[PDB]
Order: sequence, then structure tokens, then C-alpha cells
Amino acid sequence: YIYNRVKSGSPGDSSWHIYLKSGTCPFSFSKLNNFQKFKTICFSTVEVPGS
Amino acid sequence: CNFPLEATWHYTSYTIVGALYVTWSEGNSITGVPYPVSGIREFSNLVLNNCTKYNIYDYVGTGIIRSSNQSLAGGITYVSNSGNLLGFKNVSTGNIFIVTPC
Amino acid sequence: VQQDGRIPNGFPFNNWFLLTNGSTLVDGVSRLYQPLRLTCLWPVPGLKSST
Ligand SMILES: *[C@@H]1O[C@H](CO)[C@@H](O[C@@H]2O[C@H](CO)[C@@H](O[C@@H]3O[C@H](CO[C@H]4O[C@H](CO)[C@@H](O)[C@H](O[C@H]5O[C@H](CO)[C@@H](O)[C@H](O)[C@@H]5O)[C@@H]4O)[C@@H](O)[C@H](O[C@H]4O[C@H](CO)[C@@H](O)[C@H](O)[C@@H]4O[C@H]4O[C@H](CO)[C@@H](O)[C@H](O)[C@@H]4O[C@H]4O[C@H](CO)[C@@H](O)[C@H](O)[C@@H]4O)[C@@H]3O)[C@H](O)[C@H]2NC(C)=O)[C@H](O)[C@H]1NC(C)=O
Ligand SMILES: *[C@@H]1O[C@H](CO)[C@@H](O[C@@H]2O[C@H](CO)[C@@H](O[C@@H]3O[C@H](CO[C@H]4O[C@H](CO)[C@@H](O)[C@H](O)[C@@H]4O)[C@@H](O)[C@H](O[C@H]4O[C@H](CO)[C@@H](O)[C@H](O)[C@@H]4O[C@H]4O[C@H](CO)[C@@H](O)[C@H](O)[C@@H]4O)[C@@H]3O)[C@H](O)[C@H]2NC(C)=O)[C@H](O)[C@H]1NC(C)=O
Ligand SMILES: *[C@@H]1O[C@H](CO)[C@@H](O[C@@H]2O[C@H](CO)[C@@H](O[C@@H]3O[C@H](CO[C@H]4O[C@H](CO)[C@@H](O)[C@H](O)[C@@H]4O)[C@@H](O)[C@H](O[C@H]4O[C@H](CO)[C@@H](O)[C@H](O)[C@@H]4O)[C@@H]3O)[C@H](O)[C@H]2NC(C)=O)[C@H](O)[C@H]1NC(C)=O
Ligand SMILES: *[C@@H]1O[C@H](CO)[C@@H](O[C@@H]2O[C@H](CO)[C@@H](O)[C@H](O)[C@H]2NC(C)=O)[C@H](O)[C@H]1NC(C)=O
Ligand SMILES: *[C@@H]1O[C@H](CO)[C@@H](O)[C@H](O)[C@H]1NC(C)=O
Ligand SMILES: *[C@@H]1O[C@H](CO)[C@@H](O)[C@H](O)[C@H]1NC(C)=O
Repeated sequence: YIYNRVKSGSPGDSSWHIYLKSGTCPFSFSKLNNFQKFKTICFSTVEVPGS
Repeated sequence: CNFPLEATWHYTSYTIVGALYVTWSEGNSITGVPYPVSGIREFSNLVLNNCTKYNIYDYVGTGIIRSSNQSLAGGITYVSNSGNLLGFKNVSTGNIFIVTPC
Repeated sequence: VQQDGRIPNGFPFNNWFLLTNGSTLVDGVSRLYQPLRLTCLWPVPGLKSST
């Protein structure tokens, strides 16, 4: 997960904190890098039915 | 709540197509039926003498139903203290049925 | 109608139903909240379209 405050070139954006909240999912986003196992996944930035 | 409609090409790729949405509230006004019963004015079914699955006055289970006749004054449902049907009386008449686990 | 509106012990409730809002009882014993205390009772009342 990447928050590009650096895009401003002059990080006034350091006064803003933008991050993922605990979700509605049976897993934490940040822990998906542990040895978690799936049949299939797929990720989206837009609304998906059932997701 | 809903039921997603999914598509695949020989179970390699998977994608969502759409969904069926349903609302509801609990109660006893509407009953689902296994098939489009016709002709019949009032729907029921009773099979005797070998294993069946039954739904009888909301008791649900399996076993064998047999007819009998005893002077069972009182209501129409007879159960064990474990909540299982022992028998029932057929409402409109005095015939009684015995329910056993095959 | 008895004193305090009780229905006499021994009465047969020929057409008196228990009211419900959903399911019904078939056989058993329980405490209910039911419109069973009488303030009046009017036999063969003579109700007509002119009443
Ligand atoms: C709350 O509501 C209840 C729910 O309905 C109520 O319990 C019910 O009470 C009635 C009383 O009105 C029960 O009466 C039954 O009547 C049988 C019918 O015959 C009589 O009535 C006819 C109509 O009134 C008459 O025509 C007939 O009289 C004629 O014939 C006689 C015989 O030829 C003669 O002497 C008369 O002159 C006349 O000519 C007659 O009067 C009756 O057979 C029935 O059987 C019981 O008694 C037999 C004798 O003791 C036993 O052999 C049978 O084996 C019965 O006992 C069982 O039930 C008792 C009650 O449940 C238990 O104590 C016993 O332990 C035994 O229970 C076992 O068997 C059950 C299976 O059969 C099983 O489920 C149990 O687990 C256990 O295994 C009886 O008198 C009526 O059946 C009761 N109904 C029910 C469903 O229980 C209760 O009273 C109400 N509460 C209150 C506070 O009142
Ligand atoms: C299916 O589900 C519905 C779901 O709501 C349910 O209906 C509701 O039933 C209860 C019972 O039928 C009704 O609520 C109130 O019940 C009291 C009952 O009397 C007892 O309590 C008083 C107070 O504790 C005791 O003094 C008495 O001895 C009893 O023990 C009624 O007295 C209430 O009536 C009021 O309204 C009348 C009309 O507005 C007035 O004339 C009466 O003065 C009451 O005024 C009181 O209540 C007002 C409430 O807004 C309040 O502003 C007043 O100051 C005052 O205190 C009353 O009706 C409840 O209303 C019912 N539901 C609906 C839709 O009305 C059904 O019973 C259920 N059916 C079945 C079969 O289960
Ligand atoms: C509780 O107890 C009631 C007690 O009456 C039972 O309800 C009755 O069920 C019978 C079945 O149990 C209904 O009577 C007739 O059933 C025929 C059923 O088909 C079978 O039996 C015929 C018997 O000759 C066989 O040829 C056939 O293969 C089947 O095996 C119907 O076809 C009858 O219809 C005819 O008569 C009616 C009435 O005169 C006409 O309207 C029709 O046109 C037609 O000519 C018929 O209905 C009997 O009607 C039912 N009782 C009541 C009150 O309606 C309940 O079944 C029982 N409870 C349970 C769960 O079984
Ligand atoms: C505050 O000023 C700095 C200048 O004082 C702003 O950052 C510069 O903005 C100009 C044009 O608006 C860009 O050319 C510069 O290259 C910027 N700086 C850097 C390091 O890239 C800064 O945005 C101002 N910050 C505010 C108002 O939040
Ligand atoms: C058993 O069930 C079949 C249907 O499952 C029926 O043909 C047969 O008559 C039954 N009865 C007995 C006692 O064998
Ligand atoms: C009725 O009860 C007798 C009681 O002795 C039994 O022999 C008979 O099979 C019963 N069943 C029916 C349906 O008549």
C-alpha cells in the first residue's frame, strides 16, 4: 500500500494521514503477504457484487 | 441479500455476470412447493410403509409412517420429550398414524 | 360472565381461538397474553342491518 504524498514535491500532505481501515473481510489487508492460501482472488478499485 | 450469477469457460476463468436479489420476512403466509401441483384443491401427501422424508405440522424428519386406530382423545400431534414425532391424528378424521425410525 | 370478568371454569371454548401475529400453538402449556377477561357478553345478540 502506497500513499504518494511525494506527488506534491513539498509534503504539506504530511498533515494528512490516508490508510486502509479494517475491512468487511475475513482477513487483514496487511496480512495478505503472510502465507495465506486461496483458490482465486482478484482485486478491484470499483464496486464488485459480492465483494 | 442476493445470489451472485457467475460465468466460466470450462472452470478456468471466473467472472460475475449479475445477481438475484431477494427480500423477505419470516412467518407462515407463503409456502414453497417442490413442483407445480395442479387439480388438487388442498395440497398434502402421505406415503405409508417405507422410508420417507416428512414435513408434518412443521415437524421435519425421516422414518416410516403406518396407520393405526387408538382412542387418542386430545390434540393432533404426539411427540417424545426429545421433540420427535411419535404420531399424529389426521385432523379431519380420527385416523392416527405412527411414526418410527427405520 | 363471572365476577371480575372471568370465564367460568368448565366452559367449552367451542369457537374461541387464541389470537396470533404469526405462528400458532397446537399442543402444550404456556403463559399467554390474550383477550379473555370479559366486561360483557351478549347472547344471540339480534344483530341486523338496522343495528
Ligand atoms: C391438558 O390437555 C391435554 C391435551 O389434550 C389433557 O390430556 C388429555 O385428557 C383427556 C381427558 O379428557 C384424555 O383422555 C383419554 O381418553 C381415552 C378416551 O376414552 C374416554 O373418553 C371417550 C371420550 O371422552 C369415552 O367415549 C370413553 O369412555 C367410555 O369407555 C371407557 C372404556 O371403554 C368406560 O370406562 C366409560 O364408561 C365409557 O363407556 C372414555 O371415558 C383414554 O383411553 C385415554 O387413555 C389413557 O388411559 C389408558 C388408561 O389409564 C392408558 O391405558 C392410556 O394407555 C392413557 O394413558 C396415557 O396418557 C396419560 C395421559 O397422557 C399418561 O399418564 C399415561 O402415562 C399414558 O401415557 C402414555 O401413552 C401415551 C400414548 O397413549 C404417551 O404419549 C405417553 O408418553 C405415555 O407413553 C385418556 O383417558 C387424553 O388423551 C389426554 N390426552 C392427551 C393427548 O394426553 C390434559 O388433561 C389437560 N390438562 C389439564 C390440566 O386438564
Ligand atoms: C400483534 O402485535 C401488535 C404489535 O404492536 C400487538 O398490539 C399491541 O397490544 C397491546 C396489547 O394488545 C397494546 O398496547 C397497550 O395495551 C394497554 C394494555 O393494558 C395493560 O397495561 C396498562 C398499562 O401498563 C394497565 O393499566 C392495564 O391493567 C393492563 O395490564 C392499553 O391500555 C393501551 O391502550 C392505549 O390506547 C388507547 C388508544 O390509544 C387508550 O384509550 C388507552 O388509554 C391507552 O393509553 C395509554 O397508552 C398510550 C400509548 O401510545 C399513552 O400515550 C397514554 O398515556 C396511555 O398510557 C394499549 O393499547 C398496543 O397498543 C398494541 N398494538 C397496536 C398496533 O396498537 C397485538 O396484540 C399483537 N397481537 C397478538 C394477537 O399478539
Ligand atoms: C386425512 O383424512 C382425509 C379423510 O377424508 C384424507 O383426505 C381424502 O383423501 C382422498 C385421499 O386420501 C380424497 O378422496 C379422493 O382421492 C382420489 C385420490 O386418488 C387415489 O385414490 C383413487 C381412489 O378411488 C385411485 O384410483 C388413485 O390411484 C389414487 O390412488 C381422487 O381422485 C378423488 O377425486 C374424485 O372425487 C372428488 C370427490 O367426490 C371429485 O371432486 C373429483 O372429481 C373426483 O371425481 C378424491 O378426491 C378425499 O377427497 C379426501 N378427503 C377430503 C376431505 O377431501 C386426507 O388425505 C388425509 N390426510 C392425509 C395427509 O392423507
Ligand atoms: C509553499 O511554497 C512552496 C514554495 O514556497 C510550494 O512548492 C512549490 O510550488 C511551485 C509552484 O506552485 C513548484 O514549482 C515548486 O517546484 C514547488 N516546490 C517543490 C519542492 O516542488 C508549496 O506547494 C507551497 N505549498 C503549499 C501552499 O502547500
Ligand atoms: C417401498 O417404496 C417404493 C418407493 O420408494 C414403493 O414402490 C414400495 O411399495 C414400498 N413399500 C414397501 C413396504 O416395500
Ligand atoms: C387398529 O387397532 C387394532 C387394535 O387392536 C390393530 O389390530 C389394527 O391394525 C389397527 N389399525 C388399523 C388401521 O385399523
